[PDB]
Amino acid sequence: PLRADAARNRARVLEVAYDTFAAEGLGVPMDEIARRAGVGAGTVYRHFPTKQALVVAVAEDRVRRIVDHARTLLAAEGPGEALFVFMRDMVRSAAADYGLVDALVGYGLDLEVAAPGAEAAFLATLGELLAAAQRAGTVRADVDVAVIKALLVSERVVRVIEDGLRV
Repeated sequence: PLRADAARNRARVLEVAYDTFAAEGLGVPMDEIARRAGVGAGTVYRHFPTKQALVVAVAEDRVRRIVDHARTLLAAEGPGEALFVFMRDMVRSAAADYGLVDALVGYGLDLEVAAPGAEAAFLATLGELLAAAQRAGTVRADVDVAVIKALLVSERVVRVIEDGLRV
């Protein structure tokens, strides 16, 4: 119950910090991060004793969120279409995840150092969506996840890719 308050509180903070990292960066004080999350500063600090620790906790969370998104998509859209939705969603979310990398950069940190397993998780994720879609017969059999990985006016460029990906 107080467990669940904490769980709500830190998820609130992470999502606000994600948005703050995306748009403004590391210039925004923890206090204002605290304020936008509807929570006090010492609480942020109790989970996140420093700013880089917030940055790394946002990085892990976002990686986990991308992995959960893919599975929700497989459920919601089906094996046939989930890869296409996922790739479009990664595209849409590029500006945000830009601001997160930059933040991870300001601290001399990488994704695979802050969120260990990240590389592998993303790969295995793309891997399952591609296998599912090849199985469903919507995507060409002669493509591997390394090619999907590489593929990841803009909307026109994305449609050629999708159309060249279909069977």
